[PDB]
Amino acid sequence: RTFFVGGNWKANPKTVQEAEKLVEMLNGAKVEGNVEVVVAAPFVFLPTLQQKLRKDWKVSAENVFTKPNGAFTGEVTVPMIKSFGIEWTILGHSERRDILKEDDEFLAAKAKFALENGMKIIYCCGEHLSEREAGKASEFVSAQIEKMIPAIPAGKWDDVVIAYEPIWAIGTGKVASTQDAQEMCKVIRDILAAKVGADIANKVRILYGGSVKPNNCNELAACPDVDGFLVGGASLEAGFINIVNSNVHSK
Amino acid sequence: RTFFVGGNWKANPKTVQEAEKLVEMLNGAKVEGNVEVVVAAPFVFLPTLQQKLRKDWKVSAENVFTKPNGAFTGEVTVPMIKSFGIEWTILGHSERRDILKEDDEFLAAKAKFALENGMKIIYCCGEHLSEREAGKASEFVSAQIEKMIPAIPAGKWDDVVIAYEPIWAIGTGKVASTQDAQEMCKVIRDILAAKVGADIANKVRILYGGSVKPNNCNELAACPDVDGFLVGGASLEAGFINIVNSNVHSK
Ligand code: NA
Ligand code: NA
Repeated sequence: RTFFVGGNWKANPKTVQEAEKLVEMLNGAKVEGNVEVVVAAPFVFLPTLQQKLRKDWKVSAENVFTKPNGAFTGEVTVPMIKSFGIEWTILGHSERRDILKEDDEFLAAKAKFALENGMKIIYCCGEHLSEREAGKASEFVSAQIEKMIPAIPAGKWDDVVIAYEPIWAIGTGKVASTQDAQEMCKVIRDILAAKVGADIANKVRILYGGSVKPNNCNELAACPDVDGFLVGGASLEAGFINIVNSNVHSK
Repeated sequence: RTFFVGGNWKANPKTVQEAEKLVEMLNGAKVEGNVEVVVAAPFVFLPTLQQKLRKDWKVSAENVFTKPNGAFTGEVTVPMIKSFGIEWTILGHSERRDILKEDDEFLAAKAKFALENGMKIIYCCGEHLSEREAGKASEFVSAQIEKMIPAIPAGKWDDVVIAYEPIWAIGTGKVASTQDAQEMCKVIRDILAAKVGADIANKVRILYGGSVKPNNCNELAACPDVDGFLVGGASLEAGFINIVNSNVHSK
C-alpha cells in the first residue's frame, strides 16, 4: 500500500490571498520517499488550488451533497467539483457528523453517489469519549464501517481511503497514544477483512486522523496498520512536509 | 425602495462550463427600469461569477457559517467570500432549514456575524402547510422574524433584505395566489413596523420567494408590499430577465 497523507485545511485560511500563499509554499516542498498527497480546502478556494497546486498532488473537497444538482440551496455537488478536474472528497468528518449533524444514512448515500460518479473518497469514522471509556471503541467503529460497506460499489475499493478520528481525544482533556492509533487502524483493517475479505483489507489505506504534528508523525507512521494521516492544523504550516515525509518510516 | 431581484441558482448548474455560459447570457441582458440584481450560485462557481459577471449586478453566496474560520470541515465563512469581493449571502432558505436542519438560533447567529462583518443578507422565512391550513401563517412568520430582529446590529438594516417563501406551496399540491404573496409581504412589513419602527419597515425590501416565472412576475411585482423576488428555477433561464424587468410594474 502506498502511504497516503491528506492535508485537511478545514475552514481555513480566511482569504484566497492566504490560500494562494500556502499553495506557493507547498509547491516548493521537497518530498522524500513514496507518498500520495491530497490537499483539501474550502469550496471557494478549490478552483485556485486546482489551477495552482503542484500537479503531482491532488486537490480534495471537504464535503459534497448526495445528488447531482437541484433544489439544495447552499450545497455543492460531485459534478460541480469534477467539472474543475477535482478527483477527491472527504466524507463524514467528525466536525460534520457532530456540528452539522450528518448521520450514517446521509454519509452512506454520499459515499455511494460519489464513487458511482468517479470520485475517490476519504471516509472518516471514530468513537466518542463514552464509548472509549466503556471499552466499546471497536463495536462503535464497526457499526460505522458496517454502514459504509454496502455503499461501496463493486470494484470501487481502489478509490476508498478510511480515516480514523479519535473523537474521544478531541476537546475532551484526554490524549491519544501512538499505540491507540495503531490499535484502531488494525481494528478497522480486521473489520474489513471479516466483512469484505483479505484482498480488500490488504489494499485499503487506513489513516490516523487524530493530532498529527512534526513531533509525532514519524513514530505514528512506523505503526504497521497506520497507512498515513488526515492532518488538521499542521496542514496549514511548513510542518506539513515533515508529515508527508514521515512515509520513509513506514515499512 | 428600489425593486430587488435575486436569482438563486440553488445547486445548479452541474458544471463550471455551464455556469460560464449562463453568465455570458446574463451579461447581454437588457435591463429596463430601476432594479437591484443579485445572482447567487454554488460556492465553487463564486470565483468565476465574481470575475465574469456584469459589474452592475452583484454576486451572492447561498449560505455561510457562523465563524470567521476554524475547525468546521466543509463550511465556507464570511471572510473567505469577502476575500473575492463578494458582498451578499442568502441565509435561512427553506431548503437549508428543512433538509440541512438549520434552526433559528443557528440562523440568527449567521445573520449577526455576517452583518457585523460587512455583508448584506437575504434572510428567508415562511410557513409550512400545517400553519397555512390552520390560519396561523402570520404567527409562525412573526416568530421567525422575531428571532431575526435581535441579530440585526444597530445601523445595519440598510443591508437586510427579507424573502418570504410559501413553503406550504412547495411540493404540497397547493398553489399560491398573487393575493397570497401580497398578504404575507404586508404581514412581514407590519411585524417590522410594530417591532423596530416605521422607518425601518419603510426601507426594508421584502421579496416574494415562491414560484416566480415570466407568466406571473408582472402581476406579482405590482403588489404594493412585494419589493421584488428571490427567483428559483427561472434564474437559470432566459426568462430571468423578464423577471428582472417586472420592476416597471411596481410603483
Ligand atoms: Na505505517
Ligand atoms: Na411591488
